Amino acid sequence: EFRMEKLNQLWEKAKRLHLSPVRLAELHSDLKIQERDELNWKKLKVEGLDGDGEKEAKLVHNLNVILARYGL
Amino acid sequence: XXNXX
Amino acid sequence: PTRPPGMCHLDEFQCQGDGTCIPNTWECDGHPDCIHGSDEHTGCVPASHTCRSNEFQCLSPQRCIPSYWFCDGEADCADGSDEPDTCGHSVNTCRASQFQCDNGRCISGNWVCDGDNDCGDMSDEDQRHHCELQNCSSTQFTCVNSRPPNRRCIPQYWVCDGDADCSDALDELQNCTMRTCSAGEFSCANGRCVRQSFRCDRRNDCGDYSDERGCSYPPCHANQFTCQNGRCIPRFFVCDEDNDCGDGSDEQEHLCHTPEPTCPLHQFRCDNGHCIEMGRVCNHVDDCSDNSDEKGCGINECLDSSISRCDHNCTDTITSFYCSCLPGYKLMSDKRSCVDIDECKESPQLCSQKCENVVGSYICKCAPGYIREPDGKSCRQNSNIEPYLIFSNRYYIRNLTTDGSSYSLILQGLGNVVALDFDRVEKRLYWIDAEKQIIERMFLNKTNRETIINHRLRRAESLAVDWVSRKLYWLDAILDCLFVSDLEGRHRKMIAQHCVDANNTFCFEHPRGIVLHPQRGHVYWADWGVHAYIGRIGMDGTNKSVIISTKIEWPNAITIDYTNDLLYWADAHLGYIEFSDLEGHHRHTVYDGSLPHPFALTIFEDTVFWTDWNTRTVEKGNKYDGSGRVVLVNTTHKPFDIHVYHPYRQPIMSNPCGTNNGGCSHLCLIKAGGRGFTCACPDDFQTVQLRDRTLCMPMCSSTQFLCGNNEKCIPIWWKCDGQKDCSDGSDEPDLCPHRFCRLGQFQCRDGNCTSPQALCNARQDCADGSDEDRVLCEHHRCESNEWQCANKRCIPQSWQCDSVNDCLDNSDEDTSHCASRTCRPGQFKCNNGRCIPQSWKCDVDNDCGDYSDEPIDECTTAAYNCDNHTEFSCKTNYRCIPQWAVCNGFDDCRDNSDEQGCESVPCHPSGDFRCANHHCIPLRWKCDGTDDCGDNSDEENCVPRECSESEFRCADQQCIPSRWVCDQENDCGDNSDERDCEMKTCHPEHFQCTSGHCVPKALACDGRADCLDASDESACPTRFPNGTYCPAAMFECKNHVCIQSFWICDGENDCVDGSDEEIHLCFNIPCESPQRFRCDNSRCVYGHQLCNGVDDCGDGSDEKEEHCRKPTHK
Ligand SMILES: *[C@@H]1O[C@H](CO)[C@@H](O[C@@H]2O[C@H](CO)[C@@H](O[C@@H]3O[C@H](CO[C@H]4O[C@H](CO)[C@@H](O)[C@H](O)[C@@H]4O)[C@@H](O)[C@H](O[C@H]4O[C@H](CO)[C@@H](O)[C@H](O)[C@@H]4O)[C@@H]3O)[C@H](O)[C@H]2NC(C)=O)[C@H](O)[C@H]1NC(C)=O
Ligand SMILES: *[C@@H]1O[C@H](CO)[C@@H](O[C@@H]2O[C@H](CO)[C@@H](O[C@@H]3O[C@H](CO[C@H]4O[C@H](CO)[C@@H](O)[C@H](O)[C@@H]4O)[C@@H](O)[C@H](O[C@H]4O[C@H](CO)[C@@H](O)[C@H](O)[C@@H]4O)[C@@H]3O)[C@H](O)[C@H]2NC(C)=O)[C@H](O)[C@H]1NC(C)=O
Ligand SMILES: *[C@@H]1O[C@H](CO)[C@@H](O[C@@H]2O[C@H](CO)[C@@H](O[C@@H]3O[C@H](CO[C@H]4O[C@H](CO)[C@@H](O)[C@H](O)[C@@H]4O)[C@@H](O)[C@H](O[C@H]4O[C@H](CO)[C@@H](O)[C@H](O)[C@@H]4O)[C@@H]3O)[C@H](O)[C@H]2NC(C)=O)[C@H](O)[C@H]1NC(C)=O
Ligand SMILES: *[C@@H]1O[C@H](CO)[C@@H](O[C@@H]2O[C@H](CO)[C@@H](O[C@@H]3O[C@H](CO)[C@@H](O)[C@H](O)[C@@H]3O)[C@H](O)[C@H]2NC(C)=O)[C@H](O)[C@H]1NC(C)=O
Ligand SMILES: *[C@@H]1O[C@H](CO)[C@@H](O[C@@H]2O[C@H](CO)[C@@H](O[C@@H]3O[C@H](CO)[C@@H](O)[C@H](O)[C@@H]3O)[C@H](O)[C@H]2NC(C)=O)[C@H](O)[C@H]1NC(C)=O
Ligand SMILES: *[C@@H]1O[C@H](CO)[C@@H](O[C@@H]2O[C@H](CO)[C@@H](O[C@@H]3O[C@H](CO)[C@@H](O)[C@H](O)[C@@H]3O)[C@H](O)[C@H]2NC(C)=O)[C@H](O)[C@H]1NC(C)=O
Ligand SMILES: *[C@@H]1O[C@H](CO)[C@@H](O[C@@H]2O[C@H](CO)[C@@H](O[C@@H]3O[C@H](CO)[C@@H](O)[C@H](O)[C@@H]3O)[C@H](O)[C@H]2NC(C)=O)[C@H](O)[C@H]1NC(C)=O
Ligand SMILES: *[C@@H]1O[C@H](CO)[C@@H](O)[C@H](O)[C@H]1NC(C)=O
Ligand SMILES: *[C@@H]1O[C@H](CO)[C@@H](O)[C@H](O)[C@H]1NC(C)=O
Ligand SMILES: *[C@H]1O[C@H](CO)[C@H](O)[C@H](O)[C@H]1NC(C)=O
Ligand SMILES: *[C@H]1O[C@H](CO)[C@H](O)[C@H](O)[C@H]1NC(C)=O
Ligand SMILES: *[C@H]1O[C@H](CO)[C@H](O)[C@H](O)[C@H]1NC(C)=O
Ligand SMILES: [Ca+2]
Ligand SMILES: [Ca+2]
Ligand SMILES: [Ca+2]
Ligand SMILES: [Ca+2]
Ligand SMILES: [Ca+2]
Ligand SMILES: [Ca+2]
Ligand SMILES: [Ca+2]
Ligand SMILES: [Ca+2]
Ligand SMILES: [Ca+2]
Ligand SMILES: [Ca+2]
Ligand SMILES: [Ca+2]
Ligand SMILES: [Ca+2]
Ligand SMILES: [Ca+2]
Ligand SMILES: [Ca+2]
Ligand SMILES: [Ca+2]
Ligand SMILES: [Ca+2]
Ligand SMILES: [Ca+2]
Ligand SMILES: [Ca+2]
Ligand SMILES: [Ca+2]
Ligand SMILES: [Ca+2]
Ligand SMILES: [Ca+2]
Repeated sequence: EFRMEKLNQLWEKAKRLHLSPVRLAELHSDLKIQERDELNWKKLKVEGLDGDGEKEAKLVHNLNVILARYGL
Repeated sequence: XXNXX
Repeated sequence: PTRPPGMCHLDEFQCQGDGTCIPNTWECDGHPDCIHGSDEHTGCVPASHTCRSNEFQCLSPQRCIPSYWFCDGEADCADGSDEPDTCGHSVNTCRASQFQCDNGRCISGNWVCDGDNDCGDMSDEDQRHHCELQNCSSTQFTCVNSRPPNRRCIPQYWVCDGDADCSDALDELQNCTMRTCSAGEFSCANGRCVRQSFRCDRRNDCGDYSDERGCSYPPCHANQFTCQNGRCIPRFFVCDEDNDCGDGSDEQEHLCHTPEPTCPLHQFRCDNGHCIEMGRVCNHVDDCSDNSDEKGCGINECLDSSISRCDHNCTDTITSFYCSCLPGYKLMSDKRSCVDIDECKESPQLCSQKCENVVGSYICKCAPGYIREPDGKSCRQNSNIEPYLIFSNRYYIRNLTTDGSSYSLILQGLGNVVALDFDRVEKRLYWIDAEKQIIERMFLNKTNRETIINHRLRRAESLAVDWVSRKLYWLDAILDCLFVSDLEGRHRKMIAQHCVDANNTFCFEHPRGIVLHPQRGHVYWADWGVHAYIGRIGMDGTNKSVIISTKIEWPNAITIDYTNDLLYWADAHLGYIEFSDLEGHHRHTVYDGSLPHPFALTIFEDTVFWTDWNTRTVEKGNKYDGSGRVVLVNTTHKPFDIHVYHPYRQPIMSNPCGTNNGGCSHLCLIKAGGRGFTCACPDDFQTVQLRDRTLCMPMCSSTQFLCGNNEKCIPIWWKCDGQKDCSDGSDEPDLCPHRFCRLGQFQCRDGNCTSPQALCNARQDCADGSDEDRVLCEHHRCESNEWQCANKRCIPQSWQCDSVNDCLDNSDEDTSHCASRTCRPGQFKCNNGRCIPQSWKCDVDNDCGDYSDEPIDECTTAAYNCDNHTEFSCKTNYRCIPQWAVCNGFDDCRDNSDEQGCESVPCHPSGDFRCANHHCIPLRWKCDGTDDCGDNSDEENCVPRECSESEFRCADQQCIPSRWVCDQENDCGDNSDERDCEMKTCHPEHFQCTSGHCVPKALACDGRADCLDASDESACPTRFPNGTYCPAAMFECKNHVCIQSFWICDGENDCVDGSDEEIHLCFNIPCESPQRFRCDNSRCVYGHQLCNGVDDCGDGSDEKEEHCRKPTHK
C-alpha cells in the first residue's frame, strides 16, 4: 500500500492501537498526503537540488503533530 | 504395531 | 575336478543354445561354430519569458521542470505528454545517473536499501541488492532476534510502550519487566499479558508464542481454504501466485491446474491454443490468431533438403509436419532428431535374464548355467537339480517345492525362527531364534546341530551367509547396527552404525532384511523407521550410501536375483513389489499396491516367491509383471524369510582371501567393488595399523577376561564355570574356585549369586560388595546404546538431561554436561539439553519440555510438508502422521482429525477384516483370542483353530507349544497340560522326575531341587571325594539337596525332604529379635511372621499381643 517502510510501520501500529476507524482513516489521509510531500523531499535530497532543505522541517513537524494529534 | 514380530 | 552342475569350467566357454561347453579359443573368432553362433557375439573384437533553458515548460501550475525529470515513469508537472510521446520509450535504458530498476522506471542509488517503494513495485530491495542488516541510530532500538519479513529497527518512541512491536516483542521486556497484570488479560509464560481475544489465533502477539501454544484451532469456514499447516485463507486467495500461508499449500502445481480441453477427434485446434472445428482449417478464413489455419493450404515441409532436419522419417498434415523415429529410437526434446533406446535400462522386462544394448534393437542373453528356450527371450536352468523353497514358521523350518506339490518339515520345536539362510559349500543351514536370542546352524541332512552365537544378541532381525568369504552378516534392531562374523561365530565386529546419508536423515532405527552381493562387495539392507530407506555398505564397512528413499514406508523384504543384477524389495504398507538397478535408478513396480503385507521375497529364474503375513500365505508369480500369481501354501503361523535353495542362487566366485585368510590376523573382509580385501579386528580389539600389516591389539574392559591365545575376550562372569569358552582353555584354570552359581550368573567372593547387570551399577548387591570393587569397575565399559556416568554406572543413551536422577550423582542431569554434549547422529537437540529423534521436531507435541522442538514460525513453513505418498496431514494443525494411523482407534493428530469418517475408508480387498466399527485390521488378527477392533467384533462368531505339528491342545481347545507339557507348571489355565505325565516320554535331552514331570537335563545333579519332588537330586553320585554332596558353606539336606546355610529353619520349607526344619537344628541357629525370634516351641520363627494372624508355630505365641503390639510405635 504505502510507499515507505515507516508509514507502513505506523499503519500496523495504529491498528495495534485499535483506534476508532474515523480517526484511523484520517491518519492515512494525513500520511498519504505526506507521502507525496516526502517523495519530492527525497528527489530534491538525492539530486541535491534542495539547497536550503526547506522541505524537511515541514514534514518532520507535521509527523510529530500527527503523532500527538491522533493518540500515538 | 502391525509390523513387529 | 568335475564340472559344476549345468555349468562349465572357467577354462572353457558355454554355448547358449544347448548348454554345451567349448574352449574359449572358439569364441570371438568370426566363425559361428556353436549351435546358434553364441560364440560369435558382436561384442567381441571386429511565453518564453516564464521558464528558462534548464527547465521544461508546463501549463497550469505555472511551473517549469528539469529535462531529465520527464519521461522517467510519471508525469512530473501533470503533463499528458510527459511519459507517452516526449522521449523514446526504449531507445535507451535509463542511464547511469539513475541505476537500472525495471524497464519502465529507474532508481538513483540509495533507494535500493531504505525499504520505500522506489521502483514502483518494491523490487528495489529485491534479491541481494542492499540492506542485509539495518542499523539504529540514537532514539532507535534494533529487533536483533528477527528476520527480514518482520522488522529490524524501531524508535525509542515504541520501547516499553503499551503495544508489542518487534518480532519477539523484546522491546517491551528490556529492563522494564513490570509486574501488574490481572485476570482481565491472558497471562504469558514470560510474564507479559495480552487481551483474551489475542489467544489461539494467527498472530504472534506475546512474542513468547505462549498465546498460541497448546491451543486447539476449530476448523475453518466453508469459504475458507485450509493449508497443510492449519492456516485458514480465503478461497479467493488460492492460486493467485502469492504464498498466502507460508508452506505453499495454496500455491502448488496440480491444485492450481487447468488442464487443456481434450478435443480428441474432429475439433482441430490451432496453434494459438483454442479448440475449433476441423473443417475451419484452410477454409480461406483467418479464424485463428495469426494465420494458424491458413498456409494458403499446407504441404509437407520436410520435402525441401533438411528443413526442420527430420533425422529418421517424416510425415505431414493439413497445416504442419511431424517427424518420426524407427522402433528402437526415440525423439528427444528438439522434436527433430532421434537417439538410441537403452532397452536394458529403459525396459528391463523385455529380456528374462540379461540384456545387451545395440544401436536400434536389443539382444537377450543368459547367465552361465542357463539356456535360452526357443522363444528367444526365456532362459531355462540347465542343472538337473530342481530348486525348492525353504521358509520359516515361528516353530518350524519347512520344505516346499517350487510348484507347491510337496510340503514337509525340515525342523520343528523351535522358539521363534524369524530369519534363515543357507550355505551351499557345506550344505549347511543357519537361522535366528528370536525367542531364545541365539543363532544356530545344522547340516541339511538334519545332523550336527549347534549354536554359534548366544551372547549380546539383544534383538537380531535378519541374517545372510557369505558363501565366498565364509562370513556371516546379521542386523540388530536394538543396537541399530550391522554385525559381521565368521561362519563359526567368532571375531564379531561392528561394521555400521548411526546414520548413512551425509545429512544424517536416514539412520539405523528399525533394520530388517539383508542381502549380500559378493560380486561387487556390497551389503544391502532395509529400514522401516520414520525415514524408511534401503541402504548400502561395502562388505568391509565402507561406501555407506542410500539407494531408495522415496515412496517407501515398510520395506520388510529385500533380495537380489544375481542374473539381471536387479535389486528387489517389497513394501508392507504401500503393498507393492518394486525392482530397480543396483544404484537405485529405473524403478519399476511389479504389483501396484495390491499385496496385503509381504515380509520376504526371493527370486528364481522367472518367478518371484514371497511370504504374506496378513493372509499367512506363500505366493509366487512372474518377476516382471506379476502375471500368473499362484498361492503355494497357507499356514497357521506367520511365514518368515523364505529362501530358494539352489546352487545357482549362490553363484561361484573366487575368494580374495584364498587359502591364507588374506594374511589377516583375525578377519579378511571383501573390499567395496569386490576386487580387494581388507583386514579387520573384532569388537574388543584395537587396530594399530603398521607399515605392512594391521595389528589387532587386544583391548578389553576390566569386566572382561582375555583368553590364552588372545583369540577373543569374554565377560568376567564367563570365567570359572562349568563350560570352557576360550579355545586355549584358560577360561577354566587349575586354580579355579568352586562354582556355587548357575550358568550366566555372577558369583560373589563369599558364594552368593547375582545377575550380571548387578556389576558396577553403584548399588552393592553381593554380600561382600565385590560387584562394586574398584579393580573390577575401574575400566568398566558398556554397549553402544548406553551412556556411562562418571559414577561408572551405565544408563540408556536417551536417559540424559531429562530432569530425572537416573544415575545416583546426577551426572546425567549435570548442567555442565547438559550444555556441551551433542546428540548422536540423526537426533535433534533442545535448549533444555534433551536429545530427541529428528522426527519429533515440528509435531505439535511438546517433547523438549521447553517447546524448542516446536518453533511455530519455522514448523509451519514449506520445509516440513508431509510426504504425500505415505503420510496424512492433520486438519487443524501442522502435524503429519503415517497413513496407517488413520482411524486406528487412537487420537494421533491431537485433534481427532485422523479418526473422522472412517466409514468412507475401504479395507484392502483381501488382507483386512472389517470390524463392527469401520476400522480395518489385519486378517491374521481374526479369532486370535484378543480384542483388537476395540469392540470385540473380531473375536465374536469364532471357532477355535486346529493345532499344528509342534502344538498340543488343551481342554479349552486352545493350542500351546508341546514343550510346555509336563513342565511342573500349567499354561492352559487348568490341569489340562499336566493331566498325566507318569506314562509319557518327554522331548529328548530332558530328565524325567519320578513324579512324571520332566526338566531340561542340565538341571540334574546340581544341588538345587529343580524337580518339584526333588527327584533330580535324590539319586546322584557323591559330589566331593570324602563323600559330601555340598560344599560346607551350603547345608546338606538328607535327600542330597544343596541349600544356602542361612536358609536353615527360617520357616520356609526349603528342602523338599524337610531336613531344613529339624527342631534340634532350629534351636541352635543364631537369631535376632527384629529379624528372627524364638517361638516357645524352640523354633526361631521369622520376624516378619509376628502379629501376622497366622499360626506359624503351634501355640499362637507369634500372635500374642503382649510382645508384638507397638510399645513405642517401633
Ligand atoms: C551331511 O552332509 C554334510 C555335508 O555334505 C556331510 O559332511 C561331510 O562329510 C564328509 C564325509 O562323508 C566329509 O568328508 C571328509 O572331509 C575330510 C576333511 O574335511 C573334514 O575335516 C577337516 C579337519 O579340519 C574339517 O575342517 C572339515 O570341516 C571336515 O570336517 C577328509 O579328510 C575326509 O577324507 C577321508 O575320507 C575320504 C572318503 O570320504 C577319503 O577319500 C580320504 O582318503 C580320507 O580317508 C573326508 O573327505 C566332509 O568334510 C563333511 N563336510 C564338512 C563340511 O565337514 C555329513 O557327513 C552329512 N551327514 C550325514 C549323516 O549324512
Ligand atoms: C551370602 O553368603 C554368605 C556366606 O558366607 C553370608 O555371609 C555370612 O556367612 C556366614 C557363614 O559362616 C554367616 O555366619 C557367620 O559365621 C562366622 C564364622 O563362625 C566362626 O566361629 C565358629 C565358632 O565355632 C567357627 O566354627 C567358624 O569356623 C568361624 O571361626 C561368624 O564369625 C560370623 O559372625 C561374625 O560375622 C558376621 C558377618 O560375617 C557378623 O554379622 C556377626 O555379627 C559376627 O561379627 C557369622 O556367625 C554370616 O551370618 C553371614 N553374614 C551375615 C551378615 O549374615 C551371607 O549371609 C549371604 N548373603 C546374605 C545377604 O545373607
Ligand atoms: C569333604 O570335601 C570338601 C571339599 O572337597 C570339604 O570342604 C572343605 O573344607 C575346608 C575346611 O573348612 C575348606 O577350606 C577352608 O575354606 C575357607 C573359605 O575359603 C573359601 O573361599 C576361598 C576364596 O574363594 C576359596 O579359596 C576356598 O577354597 C573356599 O571356597 C578358608 O577361609 C579356610 O582357610 C581359613 O583357615 C585357615 C586355617 O585353617 C587360615 O589359616 C586361613 O587364613 C583362613 O582363615 C580354608 O581354606 C574348603 O574350602 C572346603 N571346600 C568346599 C568345596 O567346601 C569338606 O570339609 C569335606 N568333608 C569332610 C567331612 O571333611
Ligand atoms: C521412414 O524413413 C526411413 C528412412 O529412409 C525408411 O527406412 C528405409 O526403408 C526402406 C524401405 O523398407 C529401406 O529400403 C530397403 O533397403 C534394402 C537394403 O537394406 C534394399 O535391398 C531394399 O530394396 C529397400 O530399398 C531402407 O533400407 C530404409 N532405410 C534405412 C537406412 O533403414 C522407412 O521405410 C520409412 N518408413 C515409413 C513407413 O515411411
Ligand atoms: C526338500 O524337499 C525336496 C523334494 O522332496 C528334497 O529333494 C530330495 O532330495 C533327496 C536328496 O538329494 C533326493 O533323494 C535322492 O533320490 C535319488 C533317487 O531316488 C537316490 O538315488 C539318492 O540316493 C537320494 O536318495 C530326492 O530324490 C529329492 N527329491 C526331489 C524331488 O528332488 C530335499 O532333499 C528336501 N530338503 C531337505 C533339506 O530336506
Ligand atoms: C541437507 O538437506 C537440505 C535440504 O535438501 C540441504 O539444504 C540445501 O541448502 C542449500 C544452501 O543453503 C539451499 O540452497 C539455497 O537456495 C536458495 C534459493 O532457494 C539460495 O538463495 C541460497 O543461497 C542457497 O543456494 C538448498 O535450497 C537446500 N536444499 C533444498 C533442496 O532446499 C542441505 O544442503 C543438506 N545438507 C547440508 C549441507 O545441510
Ligand atoms: C562408493 O560410493 C559411491 C556412491 O554410491 C559410488 O558411486 C556411484 O557409482 C555408480 C556406478 O559406477 C554411478 O552410476 C553411474 O554414474 C555415471 C555418471 O557418473 C553414469 O554415466 C552411469 O550411467 C551410472 O549411472 C553413480 O553415479 C555413483 N554415484 C556417485 C555420485 O558417487 C561408488 O561406485 C562407490 N564405490 C565402490 C565401488 O564402493
Ligand atoms: C489355502 O486355503 C484354502 C481355503 O481357503 C484351500 O482351499 C487351499 O488348498 C489352501 N492352499 C493350499 C494349496 O494349501
Ligand atoms: C503428491 O503426490 C503426487 C502423485 O499423486 C506427486 O506427483 C507429487 O510430487 C506429490 N507432492 C508432494 C507434496 O510430495
Ligand atoms: C566335481 O567338482 C565339482 C566342482 O564344482 C563339484 O565339486 C562336484 O561335486 C564334483 N563331482 C564329484 C563326483 O565329486
Ligand atoms: C517319548 O515318546 C513321545 C511320543 O512318541 C515323544 O516322541 C517323546 O519325545 C519321547 N521321548 C522320549 C524320551 O523317548
Ligand atoms: C563320591 O564321589 C567322589 C568324587 O570325587 C569320590 O569318588 C567318592 O569316593 C565317591 N564316593 C563316596 C562314598 O564318597
Ligand atoms: Ca567361433
Ligand atoms: Ca516523467
Ligand atoms: Ca526503496
Ligand atoms: Ca512496544
Ligand atoms: Ca495470537
Ligand atoms: Ca495464493
Ligand atoms: Ca481457418
Ligand atoms: Ca537399443
Ligand atoms: Ca531400534
Ligand atoms: Ca515414513
Ligand atoms: Ca498393508
Ligand atoms: Ca566358562
Ligand atoms: Ca551392584
Ligand atoms: Ca537422567
Ligand atoms: Ca515435538
Ligand atoms: Ca489414529
Ligand atoms: Ca483379535
Ligand atoms: Ca505346562
Ligand atoms: Ca537340580
Ligand atoms: Ca528354612
Ligand atoms: Ca505368625
